[PDB]
Amino acid sequence: PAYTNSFTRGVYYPDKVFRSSVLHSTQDLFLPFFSNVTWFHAIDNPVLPFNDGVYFASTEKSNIIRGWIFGTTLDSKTQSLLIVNNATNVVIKVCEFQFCNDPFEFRVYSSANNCTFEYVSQPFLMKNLREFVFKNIDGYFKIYSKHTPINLVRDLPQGFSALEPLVDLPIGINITRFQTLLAAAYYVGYLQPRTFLLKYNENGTITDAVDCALDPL
Amino acid sequence: SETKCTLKSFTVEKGIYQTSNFRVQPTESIVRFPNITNLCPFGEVFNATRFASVYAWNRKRISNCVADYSVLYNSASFSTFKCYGVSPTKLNDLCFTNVYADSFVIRGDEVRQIAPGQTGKIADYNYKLPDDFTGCVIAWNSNNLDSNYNYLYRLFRKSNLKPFERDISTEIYQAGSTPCNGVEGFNCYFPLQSYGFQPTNGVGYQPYRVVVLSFELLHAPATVCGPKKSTNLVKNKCVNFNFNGLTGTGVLTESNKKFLPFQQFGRDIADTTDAVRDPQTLEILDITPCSFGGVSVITPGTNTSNQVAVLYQDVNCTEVPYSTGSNVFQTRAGCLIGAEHVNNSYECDIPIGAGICASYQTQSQSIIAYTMSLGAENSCAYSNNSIAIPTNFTISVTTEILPVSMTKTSVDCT
Amino acid sequence: MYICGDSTECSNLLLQYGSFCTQLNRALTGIAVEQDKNTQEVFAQVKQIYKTPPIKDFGGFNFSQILPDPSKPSKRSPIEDLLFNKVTLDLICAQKFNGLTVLPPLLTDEMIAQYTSALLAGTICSGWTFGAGPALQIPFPMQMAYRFNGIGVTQNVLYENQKLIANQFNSAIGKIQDSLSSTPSALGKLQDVVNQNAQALNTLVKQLSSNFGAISSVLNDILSRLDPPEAEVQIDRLITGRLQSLQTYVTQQLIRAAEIRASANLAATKMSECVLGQSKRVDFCGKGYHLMSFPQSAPHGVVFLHVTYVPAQEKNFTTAPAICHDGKAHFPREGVFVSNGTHWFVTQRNFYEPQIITTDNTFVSGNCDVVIGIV
Amino acid sequence: PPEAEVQIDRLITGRLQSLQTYVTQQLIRAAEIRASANLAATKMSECVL
Amino acid sequence: PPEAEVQIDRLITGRLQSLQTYVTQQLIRAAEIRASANLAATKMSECVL
Amino acid sequence: MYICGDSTECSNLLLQYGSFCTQLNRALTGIAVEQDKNTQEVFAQVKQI
Amino acid sequence: FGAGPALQIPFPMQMAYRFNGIGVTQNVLYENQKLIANQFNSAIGKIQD
Ligand SMILES: *[C@@H]1O[C@H](CO)[C@@H](O[C@@H]2O[C@H](CO)[C@@H](O)[C@H](O)[C@H]2NC(C)=O)[C@H](O)[C@H]1NC(C)=O
Ligand SMILES: *[C@@H]1O[C@H](CO)[C@@H](O[C@@H]2O[C@H](CO)[C@@H](O)[C@H](O)[C@H]2NC(C)=O)[C@H](O)[C@H]1NC(C)=O
Ligand SMILES: *[C@@H]1O[C@H](CO)[C@@H](O[C@@H]2O[C@H](CO)[C@@H](O)[C@H](O)[C@H]2NC(C)=O)[C@H](O)[C@H]1NC(C)=O
Ligand SMILES: *[C@@H]1O[C@H](CO)[C@@H](O[C@@H]2O[C@H](CO)[C@@H](O)[C@H](O)[C@H]2NC(C)=O)[C@H](O)[C@H]1NC(C)=O
Ligand SMILES: *[C@@H]1O[C@H](CO)[C@@H](O[C@@H]2O[C@H](CO)[C@@H](O)[C@H](O)[C@H]2NC(C)=O)[C@H](O)[C@H]1NC(C)=O
Ligand SMILES: *[C@@H]1O[C@H](CO)[C@@H](O)[C@H](O)[C@H]1NC(C)=O
Ligand SMILES: *[C@@H]1O[C@H](CO)[C@@H](O)[C@H](O)[C@H]1NC(C)=O
Ligand SMILES: *[C@@H]1O[C@H](CO)[C@@H](O)[C@H](O)[C@H]1NC(C)=O
Ligand SMILES: *[C@@H]1O[C@H](CO)[C@@H](O)[C@H](O)[C@H]1NC(C)=O
Ligand SMILES: *[C@@H]1O[C@H](CO)[C@@H](O)[C@H](O)[C@H]1NC(C)=O
Ligand SMILES: *[C@@H]1O[C@H](CO)[C@@H](O)[C@H](O)[C@H]1NC(C)=O
Repeated sequence: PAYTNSFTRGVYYPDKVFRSSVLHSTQDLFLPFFSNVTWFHAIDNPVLPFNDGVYFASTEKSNIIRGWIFGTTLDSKTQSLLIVNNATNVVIKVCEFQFCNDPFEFRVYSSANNCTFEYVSQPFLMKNLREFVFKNIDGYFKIYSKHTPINLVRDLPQGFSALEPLVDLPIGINITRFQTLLAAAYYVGYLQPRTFLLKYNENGTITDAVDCALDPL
Repeated sequence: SETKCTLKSFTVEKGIYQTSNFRVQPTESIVRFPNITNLCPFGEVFNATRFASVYAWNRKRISNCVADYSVLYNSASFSTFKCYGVSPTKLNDLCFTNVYADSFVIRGDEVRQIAPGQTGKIADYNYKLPDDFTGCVIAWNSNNLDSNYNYLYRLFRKSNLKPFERDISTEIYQAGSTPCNGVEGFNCYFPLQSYGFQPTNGVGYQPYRVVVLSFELLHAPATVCGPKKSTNLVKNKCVNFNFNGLTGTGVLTESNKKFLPFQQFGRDIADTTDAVRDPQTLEILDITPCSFGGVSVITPGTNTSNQVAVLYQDVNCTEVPYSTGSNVFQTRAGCLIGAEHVNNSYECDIPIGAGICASYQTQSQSIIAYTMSLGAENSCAYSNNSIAIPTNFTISVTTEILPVSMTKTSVDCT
Repeated sequence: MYICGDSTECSNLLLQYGSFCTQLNRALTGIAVEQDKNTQEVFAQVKQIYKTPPIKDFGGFNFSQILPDPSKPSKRSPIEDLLFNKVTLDLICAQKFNGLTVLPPLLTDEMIAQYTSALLAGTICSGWTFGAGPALQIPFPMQMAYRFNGIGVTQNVLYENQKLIANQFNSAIGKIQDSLSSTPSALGKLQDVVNQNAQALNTLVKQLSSNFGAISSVLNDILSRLDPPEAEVQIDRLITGRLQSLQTYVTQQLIRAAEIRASANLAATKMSECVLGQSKRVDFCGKGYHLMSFPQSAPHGVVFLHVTYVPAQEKNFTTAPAICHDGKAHFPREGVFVSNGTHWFVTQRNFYEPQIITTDNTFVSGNCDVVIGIV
Repeated sequence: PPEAEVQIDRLITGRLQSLQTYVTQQLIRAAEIRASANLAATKMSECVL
Repeated sequence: PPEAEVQIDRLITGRLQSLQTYVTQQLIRAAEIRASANLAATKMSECVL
Repeated sequence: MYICGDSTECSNLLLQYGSFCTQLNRALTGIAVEQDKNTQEVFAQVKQI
Repeated sequence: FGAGPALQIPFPMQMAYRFNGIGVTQNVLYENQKLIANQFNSAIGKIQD
C-alpha cells in the first residue's frame, strides 16, 4: 500500500570501536539503499513476517505505538519477547505468552511460565522519528535507535542517520512473525547481508556510506 | 665492537654502519581490571543434586562476577579437562565474557562431547558443539553419587544437529513410506529412548556428569572474568598495560577525542589500537608505543682511530637511555652522541642525515659534525662586451670502469 | 620488529628461519644508499658554485622566473615554488609504530635548489664552456648567437632580431609558468612515485591484521592464551605469513628502485647534454632544434625547461640542384638555390635570406650535362 | 615415517624459499649488470670507433 | 570440513606461491621489455626523424 | 578463479591470507598499462597522418 | 616534420643534404644519382630476400 522508497536511512554502527577519518568496509547486514518499505497504516496491524531484520521508522507524535511483539510461534513452546514501553519504563520480558489479540493492561497469556529474562532498563526511550533497527545475531538481540527532528517531510526524510546503538540484551528466539504493539503509520524494512563502505568522520560519526551492491558505480 | 661483529670482520672502514635497533623498555606494569569482586555462581551447575538430560541440557548464563577457574582446575576430581583455544593454567589471567555453562549427563563410554568436530552419532542428534570452540570440557564420575539424572537420549532424529541448538519435542518419527500418524513400531520406532542405569555397577558405562564452559573471547565488554589485581594508572610512561585483558606495551596519555559512550576499544587507520577505555573509571587513554629507531655508528677507519659517534635514528633528545661522550647534539636525523658541532663547513666525509656530515678532524683528534659544503665559491664576473678566450690547452686522460658480465652460476635442485 | 614486536618467543622462533631478515635489511639499505646516490649524479655535475650576477643586462632576456628569488625564506625560483606546491603528500605516525622508518635524504631541498642555481648561473654567464673546463665568460647575446650557429642558422638572424627573440623567450617562459600553475596533471610522474610508495607501505601494514590461518592476528592475544606447545604453532603460522608479505614488499621495492635508477640515469644524461651544452640529437631535449635548457628542482625529481627553435611561416619556392653558368656547374657552398619566379638566389636552409648568386656562394664541379634538372 | 615426512616437508619449504629468493636476487642483479653492459657497449661503439 | 581445511590450505599455499613467482618473473620481463621499447623510441626519434 | 576456482569454501580461506590477490591484480594491470604506453611511445611520435 | 612543420623538398635534394651531413659534398650525389638510386633499390630488394 503506497510503497515508499527507503532512500539512505538505516545505517548504524556495526561494532563498539571508535574509528576517526577512516574508510572501513564491513560485511554486515545493512538495509540496502533505495529499497522499498511497505507503508503499513495504523490509525490494522497484521502479522508482519520478521525474516532477518526490521527497519521501524514509524513517525508519530501521539505515542500510540507502545511497544513491539517478537515471537517465534506466538502461541506456546517457544519464548515470546515483549518490549512494552510505557511513558518511562521500557520493561522487557520473554515469558511464554499467546499475546491474545491486538492491544490498546496485559494482552497476553497471563500465565507467565518461563519468566526468565526480565530486564527493565527504565531511563527513557523517546521531532519523534523512532528510527529503530532489530536483528538477532548468535543469540544476541541488538536494538539501534535515533531521533530525527523531522516535522515537514511526509515521506522518508532524505538524508543520513547515524544510528547509535541503544542496547545489546543477550536473548534468543527465531521470531518468525512480529507485530507492532499499538493515528500514524509504520514501515518495515527487511535486512540483507550487503557489504558496505563506511566513512567515519573526524569525530567518529558515520557521515556517509555507499551500498556495495546497488550499481556498478 | 658491535660494528665489528656486524660486518663479521676485525677491521672497520670509514663510514656509517647501522648496528642493532634502539628500544625504550618498560618501567612499570598496569593490570587495571574492573571493579567486580563478588564470586561467580560456581557449584550451582557443579555441586548440584541432579543434572539435565543430553536431549535437553541447561544453558546457565554466567554474568558479571569474578570467576576463579583455578579452584575448579586444581581440584583432585573430574577427568578429560581439555581446554580448546585456551590453556587451563592461563585460564585465570584471561578476562573473558559470555561464558555459558552447559550441564548435562551422557553415558560412560562416549565422553567425547563432539570435541573438535567429532562424528559420533550419540550427540549428533542430541548436542552438537561448534568447531571454533574457545572453551573447556570437563567430565565427572557419578557412579558413587546416584549413578538418576541419566534420564534419556535421542535415538534418532533423521536430521543433523546444528551447533549449539537444543531440540526438546521429538515424538513423530518414521522410516517407512507410511506417514507417522501416531504409529511408532510399524514405521520404525519412536524417538527419545530412555536409559536405565540409576543403580547398577557396570564399569565403563556409569553415567558421567559432563559440564562444558563456552567462553566468548576477543573484543567485548568483558562482564565476567578472572581474579586478578589492580595497579594504579600512570601517564606518559612506558608501561606494560593489561587493560581488561588487552596486553601490550606503550605510553598511556590522556586523550582528546570524542569516544562515543557505547564504544570501548579505539582504533585508527590501518587498524591499530589507538585508544582504550579504563575498566574502573571510564576514561579514554591514547596508546602510542614507546619510541624506537636505528642505532648507527659513525666511525672513522679503525686504522686511523678507535673512536665512534652513535646516532640514534629517531629519538629526539631525551628518549636516549660512544654511548655518552658529553657531546649530545640534535640533528634532523635523530640524536647524535659523541660528536661536536662545528660551525665551519667542509666537503662531506661521512654522510649522516639531512645535510649533516661527520669527519675526523685532528685540530685533539675528535669527531666533528657540520653542514656539508656544496662546492668552492666561484663568483663569475658576467659582463657584456667582454669575452674570455683560452690561450693554452691541457690534454687530460681520465678513466671509467664499467662492469660487463657477472659470474655464471648454475645451482642444482635435488 | 615488523614480524613480531617486543616478543621474545616469536623472536626466538624467527632465528630458526636463517638470515632472511638480514637479507631484507641489506636490500633496503642498498636501496636507500642508491637513492642517496641518484640525486648526486643529476645535480652534482659541477662542484663549483657560481652566484647569480646582480645586474641584469642580458640584452632583453628576462630570466627572473628561473633564477632564485631573494624574498621568501626559501631560495627557490617561482617555477620551483609552483612545482613544490603542486606535489603534495597521522598516516606516517601510524605506520612508523610498526617498525617502519623514513630516513631523510642526504641532500636537503635547499641544497638541491643551490645546486640548480649553480648550474643556472653558469649557463647564463659562460654557456657550455663551464661544463668542459674552466668557465669562460661571454655576453649572453653572443652565447645565443653561438647557439644559433649550432642549428645551421647564421648569426645575422639573432642580432637583427634580438628584441623579437627576447620577447618570444620571455613570453614562452611566462606561458610555461602559467601552464604549470593551471593544469593539475602536469606533475604526474613525480606524484605517481609517491602514490606507489605510499600504497605499498599501506599494503605492508594492513597485512599485519591477517589471521594467516592462526587463531588470532594479534600476537599478544595468541601468546597469553595458550601453552607454549600450541603458541609455537600459531606463532610459526603468523611468522610465515609476515615473512612472505615482507619478501613481496622488498622485491617490489627493488624493482621500483631499478626503474627509478634508470629514470635518474636518463635525467643525469639529459642534464649533462642539454644543460651543459647543445645537443644535436633529435627530440632528446625538447621538440624542434635545441638551443639551451634550464634545470629546475622538483620534489623527488627534476624539471627541464627546453628552449627550442621552431620554424614557421613557410614560403613555397622553386629550386634547382645546380646552375650551369657557362659550361660549368655551380653548386651551393652552403645553402640552397631558390628563385621566386624570375630571379635566382641562394639562401640558407633554415631561413629565408636571399642573396645574389656569386662565385663566393657557389663552388664549381664539372660540366653541366651530368646533373639532372640543372638550370 | 609420518613425522619424518612432516619435518622433511618443512625443510623442503624452507630450502625452496631460500632458492627462490636467491634466484630473484640474481635476476635483478643480472638486469642491473645488463643495463651497465649495454651502456658500456654504447660507450665503446661511440667513443672508441 | 574441519579436515578438508588443511588440504585446501596446502593447495592455497602452493597456488599462491606459483602465482607470486609468475608475477615476479612477469615484472622483471616487463622491465626488460620497457628498456627495449625506450631504446626503440630513441632510435626512431634520432634516426627516422 | 585460479587459486580457488568456483568454491566458496576455498574462497573463504583465501580471505585469511590478506590482500595478495589485489596486489597481483594491480601488478598485472600496471604491466598491461605499461605495454600500452610503450606501444604509444614507440610509434605515436608525430600526431600528423 | 619531426622538428616543427613539414617543408617539402625534392628527394634528390634531401639525399644531397644527408650526404653533406655525413661529410661528402653535393657533387658526389648529383653526379652519381643513377648509381646511388640503383644501389639503394638493390639493397632494399635484397632486404626482402
Ligand atoms: C563443591 O565444590 C567444591 C569446589 O571447590 C569442592 O570443595 C573442595 O573440596 C575439597 C575436598 O573434596 C577440598 O579439599 C577443597 O578445599 C574444597 N574447595 C573449596 C573451594 O571449598 C567440594 O568438594 C564440592 N562438593 C562436593 C563434590 O560434594
Ligand atoms: C622580468 O619579468 C618580470 C615578470 O614579468 C618583471 O617583473 C614585473 O615588473 C613590473 C615592473 O616593475 C611589475 O609591475 C610587475 O609586477 C612585475 N611582475 C612580477 C611577476 O613580479 C620584470 O620587470 C622583468 N624584468 C625586467 C628587467 O624588465
Ligand atoms: C615573425 O613573427 C613574429 C611573432 O612571432 C612577428 O612579430 C609580430 O609582429 C606584429 C606585427 O608588427 C606585432 O603586432 C607583434 O607584437 C609581433 N610579435 C612579437 C612577439 O614581437 C613578426 O612580424 C614576424 N616576422 C615576419 C617577417 O613575418
Ligand atoms: C623577387 O623577384 C622579383 C622579380 O620578379 C624581384 O623584384 C625586382 O627586383 C629588382 C632588382 O632589385 C628591382 O629592380 C625590381 O624593381 C623588382 N621588381 C618588383 C616588381 O618588385 C625581387 O628582388 C625578388 N625578391 C626576392 C625576395 O626574392
Ligand atoms: C642552357 O643553355 C644551353 C645553351 O647555352 C642549352 O643547351 C642547348 O640545349 C638545346 C636543347 O637541348 C640543344 O639543342 C643545344 O644544342 C644546346 N646548346 C649547347 C651549346 O649545348 C641548355 O639546354 C640550356 N638549359 C636549359 C635548362 O634550358
Ligand atoms: C525457527 O522458527 C520456527 C518457526 O516457529 C521454530 O519452530 C523453530 O524452533 C525455530 N528454530 C530455532 C533454531 O530457533
Ligand atoms: C567535531 O567535534 C568538534 C569538537 O570540538 C566540533 O568543533 C566540530 O564541529 C565537530 N565536527 C562535525 C563535522 O560535527
Ligand atoms: C570503581 O571503584 C572506584 C573506586 O572507588 C570508583 O571511583 C569508580 O567509580 C568505580 N567504578 C564503577 C563503574 O562503579
Ligand atoms: C626535542 O628536544 C628539544 C630539546 O633538545 C625540544 O626543544 C623539542 O621540543 C623536543 N621535541 C620533541 C618532539 O620532543
Ligand atoms: C606551397 O606552400 C604554401 C605554404 O603556405 C602552401 O600553402 C601551398 O599549398 C604550397 N603549394 C603547393 C603546390 O604545394
Ligand atoms: C621534375 O619532374 C619533372 C616531371 O617529371 C621532370 O621533367 C624534371 O626533369 C624533374 N626535375 C626538375 C629539376 O624539374
